[PDB]
Amino acid sequence: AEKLFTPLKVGAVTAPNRVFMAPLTRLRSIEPGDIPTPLMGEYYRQRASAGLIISEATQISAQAKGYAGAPGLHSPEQIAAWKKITAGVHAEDGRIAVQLWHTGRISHSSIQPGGQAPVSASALNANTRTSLRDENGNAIRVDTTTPRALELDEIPGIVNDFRQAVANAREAGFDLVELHSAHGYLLHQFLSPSSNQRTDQYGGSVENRARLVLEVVDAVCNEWSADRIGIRVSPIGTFQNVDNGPNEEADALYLIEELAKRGIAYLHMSETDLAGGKPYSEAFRQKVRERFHGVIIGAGAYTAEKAEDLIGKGLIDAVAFGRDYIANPDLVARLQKKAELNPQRPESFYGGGAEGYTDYPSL
Ligand SMILES: Cc1cc2nc3c(=O)[nH]c(=O)nc-3n(C[C@H](O)[C@H](O)[C@H](O)COP(=O)(O)O)c2cc1C
Repeated sequence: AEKLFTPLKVGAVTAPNRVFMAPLTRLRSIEPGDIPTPLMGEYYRQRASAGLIISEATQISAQAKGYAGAPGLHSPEQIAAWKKITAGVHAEDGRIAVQLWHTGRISHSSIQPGGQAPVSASALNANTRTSLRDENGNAIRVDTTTPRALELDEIPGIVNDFRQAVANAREAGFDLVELHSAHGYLLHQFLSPSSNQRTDQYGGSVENRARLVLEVVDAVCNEWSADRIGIRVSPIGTFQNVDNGPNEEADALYLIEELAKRGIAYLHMSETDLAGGKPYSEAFRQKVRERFHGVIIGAGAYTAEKAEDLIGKGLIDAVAFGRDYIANPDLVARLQKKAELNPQRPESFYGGGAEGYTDYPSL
């Protein structure tokens, strides 16, 4: 097929194809310590023919943690383990970005430092569930704990934690960093009027709601380089953990314009929740494309045909596939050859071990 398999310059690195591996939480890290494993290194290595791998969401700090089994990038042991994973990808001539998150109110007190309430823009429960582990280490669901609103004087420490995690990612050998500003996590909790009822300079107006994410962007650009920074947004639609308010399109375009001023490597748009949503209109895609001067990655139930169509139209540059990458380590070769895909086994997307993780065969 015609443009999916051609190179693309993505900030400081060049992808040999446009078939990207979306960030995918798999909840297989070691506890205690939230440490990446050899098995996770093998999983990533198997996928290194991707144009770019974007890692599972990774904590910037202990406080960022909201899921048992999700890895961090804040401790020495975590840095050491990730260095190995990046070295494995590089040994197979791949490229890998770390997605960095703070889960905010999508968390539980039992996995917070001190066992205390998690933090958010406002003290409003997400009214959803997260994943913990039981006494045998198996993934279980638990209702989210009501959070504590961050005090104004705590906000600089959040920005610093993102900055430090990006410094640690560089040390760890990642090619790029993806800020997780999507899916109702901390940055999005500030962005959304649904989850942010603050009356300080971090709530109310769109400019106030985007203030935190833009401070984080600035801090990480300064720490490393703008051509090493990507951002994931999900600014249109209703996600499990939050909606985008009553002026979603205008607010999205405001944010995107701001992000472009920073000259960052990429804009990754998660277009719908797993549960579905209204498709992006081509008019809205044009409006995004004229505001952002870097690479645009599209995601959300894409097929190869839709990817080619929108790439051919000059509307996006690359596609991130999530579940097809879970099941097909050599998704690039399969798409290039129009080969059949392995069937997905959703029961093993979260937790467990090798089964449903490293046992999906290549051609
Ligand atoms: C098991 C699983 C875990 C995911 N984990 C994350 C994540 O860590 N970060 C994130 O931004 N999105 C995550 N997503 C969303 C995916 O990155 C992707 O946007 C989504 O699966 C839709 O694309 P698909 O139809 O190609 O699977 C996850 C999706 C699934 C199914």
